[PDB]
Amino acid sequence: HHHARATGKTFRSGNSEAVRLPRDLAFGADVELTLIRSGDVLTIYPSKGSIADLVATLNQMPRPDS
Amino acid sequence: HARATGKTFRSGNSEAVRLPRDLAFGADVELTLIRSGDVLTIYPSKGSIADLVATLNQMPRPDSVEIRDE
Amino acid sequence: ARATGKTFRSGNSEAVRLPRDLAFGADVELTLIRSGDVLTIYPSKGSIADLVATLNQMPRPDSVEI
Amino acid sequence: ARATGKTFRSGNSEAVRLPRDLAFGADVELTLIRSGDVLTIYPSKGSIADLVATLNQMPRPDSVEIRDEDL
Amino acid sequence: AYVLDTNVAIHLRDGDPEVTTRVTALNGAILLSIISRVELEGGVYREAAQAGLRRSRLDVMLKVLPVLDFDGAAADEYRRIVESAGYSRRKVVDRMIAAQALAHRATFVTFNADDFRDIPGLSLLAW
Amino acid sequence: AYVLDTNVAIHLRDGDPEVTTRVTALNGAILLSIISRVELEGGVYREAAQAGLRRSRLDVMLKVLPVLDFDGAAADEYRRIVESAGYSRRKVVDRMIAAQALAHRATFVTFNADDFRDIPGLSLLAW
Amino acid sequence: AYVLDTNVAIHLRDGDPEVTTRVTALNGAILLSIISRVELEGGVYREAAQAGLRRSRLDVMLKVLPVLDFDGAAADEYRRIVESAGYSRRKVVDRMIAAQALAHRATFVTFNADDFRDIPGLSLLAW
Amino acid sequence: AYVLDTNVAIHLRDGDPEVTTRVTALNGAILLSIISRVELEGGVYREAAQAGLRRSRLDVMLKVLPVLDFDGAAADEYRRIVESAGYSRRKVVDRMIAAQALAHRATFVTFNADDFRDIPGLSLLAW
Repeated sequence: HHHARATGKTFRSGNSEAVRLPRDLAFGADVELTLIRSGDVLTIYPSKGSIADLVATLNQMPRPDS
Repeated sequence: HARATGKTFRSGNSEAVRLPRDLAFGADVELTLIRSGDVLTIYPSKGSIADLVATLNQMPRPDSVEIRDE
Repeated sequence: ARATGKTFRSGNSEAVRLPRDLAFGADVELTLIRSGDVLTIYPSKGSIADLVATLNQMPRPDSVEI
Repeated sequence: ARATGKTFRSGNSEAVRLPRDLAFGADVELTLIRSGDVLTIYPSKGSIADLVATLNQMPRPDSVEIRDEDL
Repeated sequence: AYVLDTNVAIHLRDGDPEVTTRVTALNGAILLSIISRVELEGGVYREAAQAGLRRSRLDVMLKVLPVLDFDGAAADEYRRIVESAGYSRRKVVDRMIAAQALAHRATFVTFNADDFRDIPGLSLLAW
Repeated sequence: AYVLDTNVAIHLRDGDPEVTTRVTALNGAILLSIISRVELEGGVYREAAQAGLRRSRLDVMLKVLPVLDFDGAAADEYRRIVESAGYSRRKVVDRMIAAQALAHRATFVTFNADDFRDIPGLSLLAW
Repeated sequence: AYVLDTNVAIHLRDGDPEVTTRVTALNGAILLSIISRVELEGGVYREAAQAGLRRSRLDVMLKVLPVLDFDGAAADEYRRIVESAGYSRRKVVDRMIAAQALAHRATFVTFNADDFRDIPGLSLLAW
Repeated sequence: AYVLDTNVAIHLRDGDPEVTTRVTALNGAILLSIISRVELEGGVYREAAQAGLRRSRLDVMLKVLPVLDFDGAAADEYRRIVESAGYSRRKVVDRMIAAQALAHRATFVTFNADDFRDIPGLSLLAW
């Protein structure tokens, strides 16, 4: 379902540049996304919490070193 | 390098993402898009001869250049 | 160019969409022939029977092969 | 079976009618290949017999490879 | 639908008459796990004199047989297998392929059905 | 559909009577490879004293017959031919034309069927 | 973006301090391969006493991290690795994950960089 | 635009550092004739042990360099070639490639300019 490739070009929507996401690459309107650019590569995924995290996993560590 | 949050929207009832200036690619530049599971990646296509030669140069060379067999 | 598409209906006939790169244009008379599962479409410009009859009525060269 | 005709416009695209004796039927996916003057159309989806027949027309390798993961 | 185990798909690619005759009698969708695709790609060039043939034959298979991407549902299935059967390093790859058969409610076609009897709800066809 | 091998088309251009009759007996679309057209064009000027006649007769053929261009789909089939049968310098052009027949699922009509029996999938009409 | 090798991710799960700090210093997106998730899930149930903890600490990671599925584009890259570097049984799973990094133009982060310097085009961070 | 002759493209595929540097400096579109693509495809499995490497390197070239389909316009240029220069059996393939350059008003890059000096109006870059 969400396993696809596409090609496209930048366009202008309002006073902002935008990019279209064809069906199998889109996320749906109700999902908050994180958008990170590294150099010229843009990575987009649902926002589920930053890496600083979740009490940075102060759960209780297993005894064996990994 | 730069981070943002947001939702998609409908442009021509195709889904689209707004790109702020610090995340934008500039106009008229053609992009590659790949979706795998949770991750969408978007980057400019590398279609110049210099990109091709860079890629070829990163790969092992064959042990000889073939003869053309006219 | 290559493409994939699906049959649709126009009135009392099946039809298939021809994308821009595969299209023939508006005023071109086409021949359509099916053999088994293969449909072949090309501009109507005369039959093989007409062609060979024409050739036989023109003078031939002294010998074959060239 | 043979027909003649011109194209027509449907949903912002050219299209051609396939008369009754040429039609493929409903919901059939088609491959279209245009080369020069010729457009060739045939069903996209092949049976497992189609696959095996294609494989059997091809030379087969001089050995059957061992699955390296099992070793 | 059926999912072909890697060794069955190897034997199909390499023209084993015992497998080619059997696969044609199968009804409905015949699918490959993308894990099996990885294994199949790795074998194309291993006998150099046969690389062109194996490339051609794999390419024809991949034009016809849908290949199942490995996604969250397959991993969920993998988790259920280890919970029920316990972890086994030697069986991870095999269980990834079986997990994708489970995720698509597919009959798994295999040469070694005895090695898959610990996967609950897995449908097996023994060749 | 049928694709004519170049020699069949040559015998048609120059008026071979034991070829003109069998071409009419064909019940299907008859197609010409652009590769054959190139060869036919060359043969027009091979013998200067007969170039006028050959030109007129070839123009009549090109007015009627549809021409298959040599495109990416044909080259894909050519690659597959080489993968299965191995490379052959002498038969490159042969195999390019037969690759067009394969891509357009057409029957290939030739006087030299023996040169084409190593091509998997090719429907052959031997004349 | 960054893709963690499995051992880096295992060192994130079981709370290794010298990696956790290095991972937060990353100023790019941190992606987990579905393949690493499979290996991680199996590791939960390796030793039954740590399973409760490892189950809990993995479930937190999977709540947050975005997962890269293994799809046709990654398999395409895997094929390109074998064509250039040759098949390696030991490095199959590692190459599968690196192939995902390549498809998504991401830096691969690993404790085992030497095993990955035969992959044309791969960006590597050795830790 | 430039059209690379077959031998130039072979030197590109096979990693000749002198050709590769020169090609990098050319301005505008770098193109290949589909006839050259046919020739390049035939060389991939020439040397079995190098097959996977040549496969990968040619596939990378065909992802970037547009390949010109051999069309009616190219055959028209071919006919004008033989009309003015005369028929040559040895140069049919060479002239099909040059005809595509003519049809696109492209400069033809070649090691073999001597064989294309009889083609009127051909822009040539002789290496």
